[PDB]
Amino acid sequence: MEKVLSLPKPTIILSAYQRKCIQSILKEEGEHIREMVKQINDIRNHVNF
Amino acid sequence: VNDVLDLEWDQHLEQKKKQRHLLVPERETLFNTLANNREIINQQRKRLNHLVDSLQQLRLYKQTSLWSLSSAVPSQSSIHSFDSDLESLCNALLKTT
Amino acid sequence: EEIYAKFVSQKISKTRWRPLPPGSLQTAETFATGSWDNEENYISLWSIGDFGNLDSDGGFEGDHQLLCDIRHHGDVMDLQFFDQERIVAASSTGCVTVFLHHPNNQTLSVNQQWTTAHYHTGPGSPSYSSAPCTGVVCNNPEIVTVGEDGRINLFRADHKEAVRTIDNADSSTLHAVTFLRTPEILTVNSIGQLKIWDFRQQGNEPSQILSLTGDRVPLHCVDRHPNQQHVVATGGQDGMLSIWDVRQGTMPVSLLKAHEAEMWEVHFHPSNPEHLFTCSEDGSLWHWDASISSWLSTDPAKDRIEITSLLPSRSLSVNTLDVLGPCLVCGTDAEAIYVTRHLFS
Amino acid sequence: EELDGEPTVTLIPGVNSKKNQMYFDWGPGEMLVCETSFNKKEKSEMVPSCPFIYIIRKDVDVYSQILRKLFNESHGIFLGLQRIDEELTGKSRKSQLVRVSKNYRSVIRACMEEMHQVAIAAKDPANGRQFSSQVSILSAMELIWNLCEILFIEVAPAGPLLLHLLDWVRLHVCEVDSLSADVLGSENPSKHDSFWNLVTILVLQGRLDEARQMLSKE
Amino acid sequence: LQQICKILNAHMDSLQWIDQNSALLQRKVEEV
Repeated sequence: MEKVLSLPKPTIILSAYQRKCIQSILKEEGEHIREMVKQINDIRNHVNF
Repeated sequence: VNDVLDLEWDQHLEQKKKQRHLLVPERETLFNTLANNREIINQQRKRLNHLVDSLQQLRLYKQTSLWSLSSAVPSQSSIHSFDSDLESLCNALLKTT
Repeated sequence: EEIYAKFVSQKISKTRWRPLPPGSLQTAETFATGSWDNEENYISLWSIGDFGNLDSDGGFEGDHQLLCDIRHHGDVMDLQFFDQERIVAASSTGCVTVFLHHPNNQTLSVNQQWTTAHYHTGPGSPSYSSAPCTGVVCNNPEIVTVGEDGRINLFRADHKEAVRTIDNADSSTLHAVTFLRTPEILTVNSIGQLKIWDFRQQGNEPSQILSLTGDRVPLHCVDRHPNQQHVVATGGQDGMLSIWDVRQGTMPVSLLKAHEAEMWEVHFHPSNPEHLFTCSEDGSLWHWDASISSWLSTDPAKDRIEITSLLPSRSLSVNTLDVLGPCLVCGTDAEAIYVTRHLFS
Repeated sequence: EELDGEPTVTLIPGVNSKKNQMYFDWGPGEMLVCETSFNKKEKSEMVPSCPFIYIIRKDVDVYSQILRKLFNESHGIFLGLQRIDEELTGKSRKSQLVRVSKNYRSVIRACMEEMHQVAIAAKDPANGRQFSSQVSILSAMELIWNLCEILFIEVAPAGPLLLHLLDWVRLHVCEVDSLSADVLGSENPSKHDSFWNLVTILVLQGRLDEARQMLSKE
Repeated sequence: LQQICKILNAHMDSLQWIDQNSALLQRKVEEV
């Protein structure tokens, strides 16, 4: 593996709008996950056994 | 350890094969993982709503009211999609009428 | 399927396909064009864009790529490939030029030139005047050309001078020329005639003449069926299409209305020759299918010829076409080219 | 009233107007000019100047070699316009004329950014400024056309008129996305000195979920 | 991209925790 490291790789510059896209989606999906955790804890608080 | 080292080396032989016929996989693993995560989110959300339906049918859970979110997307910059945004806006305006 | 139009910002007088290697399985990948009526006319080599892919970053690479060009002198009146690297062009200067492609460099160059192939004469001095060279046909090593001077020339791609000239083969313009048999050509003129010439004969006179009956319809274009050296198609100043058997009297065998205007080229399909194509000053391009050969029926209300307009509206004039395998190209006065890769789908 | 400025002043090289008269004639796109001087040597060793003829081609900018694209691609759209039926109803025809407008805009744009690359490729800064000047003229044309399209061709109603006018500004005031790339490309975007300028400019363009995402880096 | 991967992983953990509790509540509703 070591003998192969001596030509460059091209830096994958995500555009400053494509970085925004992925950050916005990780926010939508991160907030949906919070709502599912909230909803499961609220049912667990309401259905005590 | 030997089976992980054979697996890493079959994957090194595969990357060193793949390199000899050109560009772009690294963009798609990211988006195909986001597509999978969002589907798993929709799946658990539908399962949890069916559990709430069952608990409401059983009179074990009564409820008030809650709400839920929406998406967005950004644009290309570099010079060739004007007619696609203008057709997306014209089809939008035609569906306002 | 769809026909891929491209603007090029020069009027296209002529287009031709690059001849495929004998026994290849490729489609027509490369074509040549010639231009007219500009402040600068050119000859250009093009590759058909590959409409099958997107790369990761979303660009439309499917455009017809310019490989290389060269500037011309006068207008490109007619154009033909001589082999896979050489092209011959006529000129409105009366010049005839052979060019060479350089695949390792992507350039064109001159190969040989006849700057005085066509010229008008006047009384008593070699102060020659330019006469437009109107048509060119090749039979490697051999080359024939016609013009407004009514001259026929026979040239060669190894010789600097004419091998033979025939001055005043007509008192009017000669428009186009084709080889019936290797020493034996046919030409068309401003009168509405087909004149046949044998380079073996030691006079300058035509071996045979054919015409329409009495009314003068100038004949602008001519082709001769790939498997039938006696079957000829010509196109008129009126927009008529005339099919001839040059062995049977003085007249066409079949006379068809093809256009509402001057018909600028006619071609039989080089492998499928019961198919034919025509273009015109009415802005239309037509395909004709007819599958005795159907082109020699005297009753086109019994034997079927089915007739399809390839262009979805009338452009400015369609000066030219060429067809090779499933591929077709045409060129126009709308400073634009049209291409399909598929004509049978 | 109209034409109340100075009349457009062409400068001719070599020609010495400072006392010398002129003769001229009109061809189809070119006017000839010739000067009344001939330099019959008062004893100086120098070459005597012959008279010179000048071929003066019309200012209507047709001879910028890129704009030949603009004229042919727009003539294809003009024959795409004179072939529209008048009985095409005020929804089909209006949508088709909004397409004709957007086709013409696409040709202005496709000549402008070709000419922008030619201005970057200009191996003399004089030539790069000549192309940059014609890029600014094509930008002013697509700015005015994008407004005239919204007001007269699509005729935006109250409400949608503000959406139309926001992306009208945005498709020409492209400064913001260029600044967005440099701020976002930095190691700490909320500590590029222009970060707060960009946060404000995104709010001035109404791009509020983009401004919210920049505010998230603070 | 290493920050994006850290966020994706933190979501996959929280979704494995969601699946294990969504299943536990589902057994506790099949039980009753």
